[PDB]
Amino acid sequence: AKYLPFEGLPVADTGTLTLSFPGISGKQKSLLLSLSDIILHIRYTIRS
Amino acid sequence: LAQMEKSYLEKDERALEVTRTVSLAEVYAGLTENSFILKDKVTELVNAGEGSAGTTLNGLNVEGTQLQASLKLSDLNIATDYPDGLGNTRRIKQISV
Amino acid sequence: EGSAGTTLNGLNVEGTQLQASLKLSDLNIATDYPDGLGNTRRIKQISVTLPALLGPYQDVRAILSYGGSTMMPRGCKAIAISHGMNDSGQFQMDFNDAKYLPFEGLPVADTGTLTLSFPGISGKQKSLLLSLSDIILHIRYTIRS
Amino acid sequence: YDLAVSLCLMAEQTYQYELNNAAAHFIKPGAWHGTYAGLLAGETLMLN
Repeated sequence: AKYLPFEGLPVADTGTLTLSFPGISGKQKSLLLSLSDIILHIRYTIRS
Repeated sequence: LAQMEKSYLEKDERALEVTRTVSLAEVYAGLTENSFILKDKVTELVNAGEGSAGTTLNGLNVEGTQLQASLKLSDLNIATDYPDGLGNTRRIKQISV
Repeated sequence: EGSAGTTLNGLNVEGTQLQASLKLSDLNIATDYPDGLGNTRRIKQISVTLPALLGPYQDVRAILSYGGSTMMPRGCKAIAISHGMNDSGQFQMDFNDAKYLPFEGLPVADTGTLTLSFPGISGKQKSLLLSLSDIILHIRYTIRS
Repeated sequence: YDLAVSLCLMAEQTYQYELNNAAAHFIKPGAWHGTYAGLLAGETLMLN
């Protein structure tokens, strides 16, 4: 009933999608060191 | 209200719900301008907490204690993944990481 | 460049779009059961299974389209195959939906053209089309008296 | 009256699609009698 996040964004827009990790040197240092790659599940909707 | 409701009921069609899984390492490798390998740039920027990666709007940057990875959505060619005979209002439904 | 088989029951490459056609009248669906159980045999819902070797976090780009002249209320005319494994286009596909499901109410014994078109035959979906085993549809239909 | 007869025609089209019968005409033409300024139009549409 409410809007989902990132709903209705035009998929062909000139936006900036930023994934920010707080604490690069803190407790998330080994987790960032063990990161393989970044993968997004962008689901979009085409409508006529 | 009844005018707007009848217009919504007359102009509402079903969908075309397309999930597109995007790997950022592929985009960072096929950047064609200061392209890089993501798994090496992350350990470079973690063990040296100063640098960035690639150009602006399409790469990593360390800001204080906040490693942030950027991406420009126009450079992913999502609206041209299908023919345009199926609709132009191609809006993002939902994103998960 | 080439095609496969006759028209309406085979493949064709159109530019960069490999499309596979199918005529629904040639599948003899309405005569799979005795006719004492109802004649209004309409398609409820269709999902596509492509048991191919998909890459890691790799998408399929395909459109299950309909060709014909029925009513077919709205944008329920076609779905987009992105999951590739027993899916409609819908995230969390739900029967008893208030809205109409896609391909709902199509007469199962009609002379329509069911076309599955793959965008980018030579592009990034070249190896995926090379690794395709076969095409399998989950056509669910409803007989009513 | 225009909006509600459009909604009733929407529901009639829905019924004719669901029950596979294109001849089920349930909304009678009329029901806006202009000489009585179209009164009881809601009564006729509720009946239909």
